[PDB]
Amino acid sequence: MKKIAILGAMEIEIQPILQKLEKYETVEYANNKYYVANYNGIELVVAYSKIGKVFSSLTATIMIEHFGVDALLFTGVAGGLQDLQVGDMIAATATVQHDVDITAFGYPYGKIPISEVEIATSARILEQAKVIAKELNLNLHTGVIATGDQFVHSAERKDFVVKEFDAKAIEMEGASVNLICNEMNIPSFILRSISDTADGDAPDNFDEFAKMAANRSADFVMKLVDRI
Amino acid sequence: QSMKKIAILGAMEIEIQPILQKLEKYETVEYANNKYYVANYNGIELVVAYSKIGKVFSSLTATIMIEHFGVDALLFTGVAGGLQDLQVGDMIAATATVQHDVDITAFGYPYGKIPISEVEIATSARILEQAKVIAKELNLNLHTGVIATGDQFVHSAERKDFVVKEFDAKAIEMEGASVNLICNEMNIPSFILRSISDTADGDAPDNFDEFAKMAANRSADFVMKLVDRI
Ligand SMILES: Nc1ncnc2[nH]cnc12
Ligand SMILES: Nc1ncnc2[nH]cnc12
Ligand code: NA
Ligand code: NA
Repeated sequence: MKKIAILGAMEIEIQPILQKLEKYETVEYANNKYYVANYNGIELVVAYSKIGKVFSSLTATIMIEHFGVDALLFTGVAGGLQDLQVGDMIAATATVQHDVDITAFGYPYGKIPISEVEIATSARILEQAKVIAKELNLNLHTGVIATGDQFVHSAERKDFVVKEFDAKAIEMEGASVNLICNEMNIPSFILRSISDTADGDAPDNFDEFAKMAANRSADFVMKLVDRI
Repeated sequence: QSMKKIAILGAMEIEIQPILQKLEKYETVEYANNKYYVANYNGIELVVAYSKIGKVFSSLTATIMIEHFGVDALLFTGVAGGLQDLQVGDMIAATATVQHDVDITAFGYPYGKIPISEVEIATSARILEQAKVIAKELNLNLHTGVIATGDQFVHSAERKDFVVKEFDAKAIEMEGASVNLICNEMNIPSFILRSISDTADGDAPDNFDEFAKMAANRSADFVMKLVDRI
């Protein structure tokens, strides 16, 4: 793993990464910018995808196919489900697409034919992240992260996702990014810090907490790069 | 490179079976957990695949066709639910696409809007005009209009009504807008063709089961007529 992608969805999710690097090259490609740097020995490729499943799919694919990365670390913010609250940070054990619905043909919610409802992340990277978290005296939650192309802000939708998928966080890119990595046989790590709890207060809470959460994730991802 | 390279993309095996049947002979390339079929046809190198259903798989497959296989243009062939005046058996090429299931309205954005992008993404005007000319030459009825995409198989009047009211879409499906957006981002001419298998209401599952292969065959036949006249 000499080339690693660091991916967020929004500019606020990668600004702290670039700030830490200080100097980097900028490559224009696929109607986006990709930032390249030699960071204490590994080549980092950094970008924000733009929001949602399609843009994050594109950007992850380009990082792997065009830039040739060996692994991909996703860093960003999410809504908390169940016991996940503002102040917490979670790495996915697996991802699901909560908005996939082909139940008309007798598939479960979340299931695309020829694929699976849950797609695992890298066990090896996840276990390293857990070791590092304990070293740093920080609590790293782990669990299923759910993804859809909606910003979720209702108890009704939250309860559906929890009941159907047993998810611990909700966001708009993790499952798409993780599935691209799965299909291309690239180790993935999906890290989210909690900005809101995906209920009726979520938009205001996001406005209050998203930058804090973005910085929390970016800080940990760079600690992981320092040791990976 | 001497030959244009064109991608022919469907979502399901049935959507590309008729394409492969017309080639008879092709190379099979395993990549990105899928199969890509490569053949020369009418002096053009065709790269043919089915993506698997939905926005993520179709985004991956289109990106791989462009980035890995180097295609110059992408023609999507498949089936869809008809909205408004569209009926089972009709064919429709998209003028533009929308993602009907995108919802960031919590922050004041319109339905379908991703920040930094646009609600409606155009397809290639040049390819669409060529298709309309060919349909006229062949005395075929080809509709055009906005096609809406989401990661749900739609089978309710309530959802149809929302999509029509919000987006003025004429068809609904699970890959067109994702494929078209990838093409837009990579500056690749796109053509999105759908034939109608159902009308996206409570009868849609049964109608799809009866008519999906018929519709797939119409779209594949027309896409190859288009390729014949490049
Ligand atoms: N409630 C929410 N829904 C979707 N994506 C999010 N990202 C942060 N909070 C979110
Ligand atoms: N009703 C429908 N919804 C989504 N995709 C389709 N493809 C064919 N019919 C469809
Ligand atoms: Na540095
Ligand atoms: Na907690």
